[PDB]
Amino acid sequence: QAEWRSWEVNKRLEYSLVKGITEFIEQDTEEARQQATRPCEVIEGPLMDGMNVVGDLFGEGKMFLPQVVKSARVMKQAVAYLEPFIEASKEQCKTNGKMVIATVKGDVHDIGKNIVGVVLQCNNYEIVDLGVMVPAEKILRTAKEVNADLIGLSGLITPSLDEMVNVAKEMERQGFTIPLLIGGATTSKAHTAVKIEQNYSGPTVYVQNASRTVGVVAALLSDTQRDDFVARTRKEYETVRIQHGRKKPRTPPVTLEAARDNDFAFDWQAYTPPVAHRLGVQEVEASIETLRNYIDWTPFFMTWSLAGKYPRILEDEVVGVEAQRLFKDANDMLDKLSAEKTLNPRGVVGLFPANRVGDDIEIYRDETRTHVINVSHHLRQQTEKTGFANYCLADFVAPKLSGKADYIGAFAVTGGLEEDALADAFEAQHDDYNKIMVKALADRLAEAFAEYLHERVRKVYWGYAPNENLSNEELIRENYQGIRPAPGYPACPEHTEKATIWELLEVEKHTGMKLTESFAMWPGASVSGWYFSHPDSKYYAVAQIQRDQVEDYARRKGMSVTEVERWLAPNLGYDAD
Ligand code: B12
Repeated sequence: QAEWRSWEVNKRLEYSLVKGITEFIEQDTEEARQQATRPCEVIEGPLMDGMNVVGDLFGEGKMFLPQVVKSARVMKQAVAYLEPFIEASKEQCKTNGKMVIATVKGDVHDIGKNIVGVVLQCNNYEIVDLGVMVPAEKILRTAKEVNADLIGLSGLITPSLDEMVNVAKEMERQGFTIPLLIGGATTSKAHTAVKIEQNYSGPTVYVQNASRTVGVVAALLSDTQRDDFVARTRKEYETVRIQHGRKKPRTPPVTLEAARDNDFAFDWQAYTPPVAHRLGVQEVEASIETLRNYIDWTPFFMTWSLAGKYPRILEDEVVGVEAQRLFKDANDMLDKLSAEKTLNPRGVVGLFPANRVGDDIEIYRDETRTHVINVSHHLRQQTEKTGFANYCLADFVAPKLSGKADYIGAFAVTGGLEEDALADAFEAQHDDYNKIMVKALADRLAEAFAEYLHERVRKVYWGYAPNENLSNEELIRENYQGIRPAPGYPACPEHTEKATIWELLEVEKHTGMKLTESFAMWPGASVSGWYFSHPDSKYYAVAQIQRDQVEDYARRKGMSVTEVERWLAPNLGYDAD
């Protein structure tokens, strides 16, 4: 008594894949198995026909990524049922190719890699996901032992670019021949071609998103396009290299001393910085009930590869129905996590007396301002400026010689320490929809905590806007006085300053969050940065700084110039090697 239950098993398998239905997967697979001679006949035939249809529908724009992920779920359950029969048998299963994929050493975030992997498993590629913070040695060893046809590397932050070049170079040094696949939030085609590709004599390919990867992989594993595609990419990377190659209409640079002379022009003697209602460090927690109202749903839809802005995405004529069901799944997950207390957002916040000296911010033990407990270092824009200041974030804090009492805040927050454990539980159950869901929700929780806690700080701990009453949308549009710049962003690009935040707040002690050696944070779903209250403070890109700033910055930090050049590679107005 159900139309599709009445079709031949092979059409049932397809319908159940396409529709993401799991209830009859074992029995339909058990039936298909009997229908065939070798167990693997089931995967190679109806199961991949299913994924054949799924792929064409996605191609046509009749399914989107959340549904493709739900199909992958029915597929991995069929296979999980079959594995006993396949193993306890002769044959062992024809695939379209095998990839080893990893998040690079020092890097923690894996949502994007997760999605690239899932998508490739739906095209009958075997994927060996080595997880995160993966050492180059681990990656090359695994690809040998397993005989991978490709290696793919994901990275979120700037230091991961270095790790990727380091992986390329080790591949050359061991004489690897297979394609190296490059993607992730920090990666770009320009950086692949100029810095990575020349280090390896196998093909190096930047790939923008999961969807494009499928065609790249196929072009690379085909005996009639491989060569055509490789040539073409190389010819592309050569072009990219000669294009950027002569440093395209660059603004003129300035001496560090001329930059500092054109600092933010302000009248400190007429101003009275708002006085922090509270000073010191406090650990904090916020329930999922509190934090859900502060969620910015747009990057979440964006992560599930549904374009559009929330609430309107829900009405969109194309993705609206799927945006609604994605959102309903997300809210049901939040309701369980929140009722059962299995993901517990947490952070630490602090406010300190402080004052600018030069391009840094001095931070004091108490309001006598006579013992300096730490220093926040910053960079100054070093291009030539017409009218405007060559900004530096320190500029927004009362110079010490003004005699004005100023303050600085820091925070580190996480959507919850359980994130990895919850994710493994779903990985263990072959459930990629919920694995990517909880990780993407944990991230919505970290950011919601960062908005919420910033608001608590404007209104209460620092307390210079206790009557602010801003809707979620006005929060997203940043209609409030003050900023919460986060190390890594172009406005404070030096990632190692997170050490300062970790020092000032004792983050790891108070909340359990850790810094990797690239200064990524663990858990993946974490945000830390600073608080400034000045009303003219903004997120001005630091951009392109010179040797003279690198050297002076090297001195302030007790680092060698080369260590600094490495941490600031994307901001150097000169070629360091
Ligand atoms: C949402 C977001 C986050 C989230 C989650 C990040 C994420 N993975 O998306 C959280 C809130 C967790 C995060 C935190 C921070 N982030 Co943030 N984040 C953003 C934001 C707004 C969007 C990221 C996004 O597009 N995700 C979409 C997912 C689906 O895509 P993806 O990860 O890019 O991968 C896709 C493709 O890259 C490709 N792909 C991915 N990997 C691979 C691998 C292979 C082999 C292939 C073929 C393809 C491929 O397929 C994937 C899906 O199709 C951007 C700004 C921006 N507009 O991009 C920054 C941004 C990436 N993050 C940034 C930084 C600095 C931070 C923080 C360090 C800030 C801080 N807190 O001090 C922290 C670090 C967190 C940590 N270390 O644990 C900077 C990083 C760049 C840099 N180093 O300067 C960015 C670029 C913002 C900026 N303006 O600079 N942020």
